[PDB]
Amino acid sequence: HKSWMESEFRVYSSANNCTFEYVSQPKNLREFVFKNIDGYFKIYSKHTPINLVRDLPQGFSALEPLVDLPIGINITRFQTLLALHRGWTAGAAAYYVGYLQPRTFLLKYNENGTITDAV
Amino acid sequence: QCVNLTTRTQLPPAYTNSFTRGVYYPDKVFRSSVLH
Amino acid sequence: YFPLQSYGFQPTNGVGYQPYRVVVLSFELLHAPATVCGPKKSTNLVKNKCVNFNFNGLTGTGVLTESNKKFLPFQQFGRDIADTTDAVR
Ligand SMILES: *[C@@H]1O[C@H](CO)[C@@H](O)[C@H](O)[C@H]1NC(C)=O
Ligand SMILES: *[C@@H]1O[C@H](CO)[C@@H](O)[C@H](O)[C@H]1NC(C)=O
Ligand SMILES: *[C@@H]1O[C@H](CO)[C@@H](O)[C@H](O)[C@H]1NC(C)=O
Repeated sequence: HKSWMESEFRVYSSANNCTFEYVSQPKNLREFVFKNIDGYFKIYSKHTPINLVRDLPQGFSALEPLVDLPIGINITRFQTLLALHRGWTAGAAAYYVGYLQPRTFLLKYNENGTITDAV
Repeated sequence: QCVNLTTRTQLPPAYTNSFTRGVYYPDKVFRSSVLH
Repeated sequence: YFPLQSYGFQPTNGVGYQPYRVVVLSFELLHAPATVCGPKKSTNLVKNKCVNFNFNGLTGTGVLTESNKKFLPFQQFGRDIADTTDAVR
């Protein structure tokens, strides 16, 4: 209108059959790794203070655990959703997707147990 | 169906490359001065 | 007929004809990956003697001397090059 209020909610029209519910509270290098193993849906993240323009920077960083959901959803696909400001206005963003594969790595733990290099 | 936005120019997506990426702690275990 | 008839509970009847609240519970085991477990009780924290311990399901025996190393604040274990548990939070 100086405030930011959300009006139109186009995700789904509605539902009947709800089985689980959770509630909480919600420049950037936010590096996420999602996992779904034996129903247990583990996610890792790293929030890093970058300041640059474009395509993926180099550099290394370990990832920390966040949450384990003992759900039993067999997730076969996904998608990303954003929000728009107002005829529409999206923004200008970068976000990368690459599927992981069952590889094998060698890790270099230091005395601090920080992973300082892997090959 | 539903209503959807138009005038959405689908520009063909492009590829990039990773650089030392996918390095996360595989488990909840501390180690020190080792290789695993 | 009418399928629904009313109850005639009266206070001055026999205890049989007086009402009883029936709470049925049907729970599942070994299926539908769980979020409700059974209850649990604790014991104390003893150190510096040759004792048995059980932390986070990990079983072992030995002397629980004070530790001198700090880990990352999510890690629970601490292990050597020979892959034997020798530290725990
Ligand atoms: C979900 O709800 C619909 C009614 O909206 C119902 O017809 C369908 O059987 C339900 N499915 C399950 C798995 O309960
Ligand atoms: C996944 O598949 C199993 C076996 O068919 C089923 O029991 C389970 O409900 C499914 N989970 C979901 C919601 O994807
Ligand atoms: C972790 O790093 C700090 C700073 O170098 C150091 O003082 C501390 O001794 C280290 N801890 C371990 C377990 O090596």
